[PDB]
This record gives sequence, structure tokens and C-alpha cells, in this order.
Amino acid sequence: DFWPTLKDAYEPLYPQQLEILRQQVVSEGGPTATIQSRFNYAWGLIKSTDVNDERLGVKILTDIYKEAESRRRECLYYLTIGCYKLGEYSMAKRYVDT
Amino acid sequence: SATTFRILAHLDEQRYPLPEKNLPSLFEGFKATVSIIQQR
Repeated sequence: DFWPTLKDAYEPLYPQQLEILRQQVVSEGGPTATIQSRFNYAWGLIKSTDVNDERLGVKILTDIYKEAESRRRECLYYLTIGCYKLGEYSMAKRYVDT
Repeated sequence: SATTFRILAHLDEQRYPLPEKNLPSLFEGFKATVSIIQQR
């Protein structure tokens, strides 16, 4: 249960680091890439300062949640942090409730 | 907009419900990967 804090989610990566995580995703097949590599990219996106990156990061996490039953619990937590950052408190409330 | 985000990231919690004590978190792997990226 080694989970992220609010603090981590608010510090961005360099553009070239995020690009590496992106490139790894594309390499493995994009939306069909491994769960680990998709998450790594989704988190980097959530850390980004760009609201649209953050939204995409949250969308990818939702996709993980859907696909992987064994990942739902931890993803609800990740989803809560990402929705919080975006001001999407109704979503964040609902998720952390479940 | 953000209405498009809300559509694409919509989560039917009833449809995708929650249900393992030996499964490393995804975040652990993120943190290791960002560490190794710092060298490359």
C-alpha cells in the first residue's frame, strides 16, 4: 500500500522525462501497453501543471481501474488525488467514499 | 472543454465494483522508474 501523497502529485517532471514515459507507452502498444507503463505515464501526466495533461492522466487511470479488477482499490486512491488536483471534488468525494 | 473529460473518464461504480497482500503498488514502480530515468 505504498501510495502517493498530495505533495508528490504537485511537483512536475521535466518535459523529456515525461516524454520517455510516453515513449515507453507507445512502444508497448499505447492503450494496450502494460498496466505498469500506462500508470507511470498517467501519474507523470497528473503531476504536470497542464490541466489537460492532468485530465488525460485521470482518464488513463480510469481505464486501468476498469480493465484491472486487482488494481481497483489502489486506483480509487490515485483517482481521488488526481480529481482533487483538478478541482473535481464531487468525483474525489465519491471515490474516496468507496 | 471539461465536459469531454467527464464523458471519457466517467466511472460506473456499480458496473465496475471493488472486490491480495502480495501485490506491489503501481506507485512503487513509478518511483523506481523515475529514479533510474535520472541516470539513463
